[PDB]
Amino acid sequence: QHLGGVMKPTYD
Amino acid sequence: GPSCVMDDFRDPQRWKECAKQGKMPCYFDLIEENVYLTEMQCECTPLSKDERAQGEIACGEDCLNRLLMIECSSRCPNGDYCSNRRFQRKQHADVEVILTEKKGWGLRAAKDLPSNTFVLEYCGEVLDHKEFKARVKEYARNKNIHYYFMALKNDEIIDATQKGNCSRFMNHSCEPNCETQKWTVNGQLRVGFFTTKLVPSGSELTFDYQFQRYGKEAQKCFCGSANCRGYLGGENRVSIRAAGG
Ligand SMILES: C[S@@+](CC[C@H](N)C(=O)[O-])C[C@H]1O[C@@H](n2cnc3c(N)ncnc32)[C@H](O)[C@@H]1O
Ligand SMILES: [Zn+2]
Ligand SMILES: [Zn+2]
Ligand SMILES: [Zn+2]
Repeated sequence: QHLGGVMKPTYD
Repeated sequence: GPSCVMDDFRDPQRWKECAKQGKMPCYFDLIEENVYLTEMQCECTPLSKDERAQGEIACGEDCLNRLLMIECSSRCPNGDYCSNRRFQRKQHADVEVILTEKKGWGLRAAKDLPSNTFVLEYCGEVLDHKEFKARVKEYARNKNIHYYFMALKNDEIIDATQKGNCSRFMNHSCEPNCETQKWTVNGQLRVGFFTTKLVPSGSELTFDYQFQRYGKEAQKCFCGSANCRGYLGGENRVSIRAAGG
């Protein structure tokens, strides 16, 4: 769709 | 811009009236621990009474649980004095919610925060891939501007859109002062925000979203940093399927 996404934590 | 302390979010009636006047952010269900949409000790030597009176740290920098990013339990050899139960005891940094010029609401330090200080846990509803797609479809139909999805682990996305805490206000920066740290508490993985440097009082708290964009259009970045990447999500768009873990 128009906008959107997912935040990804730093590799831990 | 207007500001509000974390005590202001405990009264739902007063908050909902402040939201009508734009003095507080829009209403959401305040939670203190993740809610799933579909349902040994360390080897630290206990501190003596003299060591605690001096100010020494129980399960400090050397703790074996602290090293595997695992919090201690109530059975810790340091008992109540264990400093490695921050998520469980809600030992949060003093923060306030503020209205930014162009990013919506944000978070700011209410006191000077040393480097590697636990800010808040990123709480919300934990979704599997089908539930995540369901929320993606709903938010696309609603024409939402803000997104609150945080990848936790395979087939686990935290969605703080409807339920969460003030960590859902942390904005993105291309030169941030916080980072996530994924901690295990009672065998369950949790995401928390931690300062990465000394953050002076009144400064906005930010982290690098490392945003995985499924949207057709990318959101322009207003972080104002000299190294700004210009957008949240970079150049490449991924599918809804791939963004969710
Ligand atoms: C996790 S919410 C953060 C809280 C949000 N600012 C609010 O008012 O509820 C993420 C949304 O904030 C906005 N945002 C965060 N960081 C931004 C930035 N550096 N530049 C532009 N918008 C930003 C975007 O609309 C993004 O989808
Ligand atoms: Zn320990
Ligand atoms: Zn401990
Ligand atoms: Zn930027």
